[PDB]
Amino acid sequence: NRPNRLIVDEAINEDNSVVSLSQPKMDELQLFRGDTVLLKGKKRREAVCIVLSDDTCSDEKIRMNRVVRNNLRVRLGDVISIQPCPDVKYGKRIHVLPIDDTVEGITGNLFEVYLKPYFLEAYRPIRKGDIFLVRGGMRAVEFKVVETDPSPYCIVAPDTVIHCEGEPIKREDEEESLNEVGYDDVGGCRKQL
Amino acid sequence: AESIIIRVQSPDGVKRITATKRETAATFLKKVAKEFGFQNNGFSVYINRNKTGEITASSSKSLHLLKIKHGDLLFL
Repeated sequence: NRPNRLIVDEAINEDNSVVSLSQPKMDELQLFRGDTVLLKGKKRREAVCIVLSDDTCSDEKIRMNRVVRNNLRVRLGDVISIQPCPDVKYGKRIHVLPIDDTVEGITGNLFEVYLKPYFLEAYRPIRKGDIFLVRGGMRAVEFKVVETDPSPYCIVAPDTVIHCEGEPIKREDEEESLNEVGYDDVGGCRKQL
Repeated sequence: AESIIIRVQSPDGVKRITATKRETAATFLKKVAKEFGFQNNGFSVYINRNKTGEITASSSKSLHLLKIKHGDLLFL
C-alpha cells in the first residue's frame, strides 16, 4: 500500500529540520544516515528534512516537529509521502526576511547577528516559504524564507552570501507564531497531557 | 535489497557520485583526484557539518571511531 506513505505523529526531537523513522522502515525506503528526504504533504506542498532512526517510531507512523507538520499542511493522524532526494543542490542565493512582530522594539543589524550563525556551518535543507525559529541566539526569533536560488527548495550553503533586506514582512493567517504556547512550553506535566 | 544511491555534497549541489558496492578510501580519493583534480594528501573526508569547526578543531578520526555508515553523506 506504498511504504513511502506514513502517518505523521509527534517527535521527541525539537529539531526544526529533522524527522524520525523506524530502522525497519528506513531499510524499506533505502535511507542512509544523514540523508535528505523529501516529505510531500497536502495542498501540493513538500518539505525537505533529515531522517533519523528512532525505536520509538511505529511501522506506519513518522515522527516530525510541529513546524514541518504545519508547513506540510498536515495534522495529527494525516498521511504524508517520504522520498529520498536523488538530486539536490546548494542554495547559490538565500533571501530571508524577519517578521514585523519579531522586530518590535529592536533596530540595527540582524544580518550579522542572526541571519548568519544559523546558516554558517549549519547545512540544513529549506524550502521557499518555510519558517524557522532561532533559539540559539539569546531570544527566539522567527525568520521566514522568502526564496532561494533553486526553486522551490535547496540546502543552506554557508559559502553563499545570505541577503536580508531591511524590510520586515507581515505574518500570514495560516502561519502561526512560534511564540505560541505548545506542548514544548509545558514542563513536568507529561502524563497530565 | 541494497541500492547504492550515495550522494556527495558539493559546492554546486548534492549529486549521486559514481560509487560501487564496495570500495575503500583510497578508491574514493582517486576519484576526486580526477573528477575535481584534488590530491590524496589534500582532500579531507568529513561526514558531518560544522564546516567552520573543521579548521584545526576537527581532530577526530574518520576510522572505526566515528563509525561511517554504508552511504554516509560527505559534507563538503
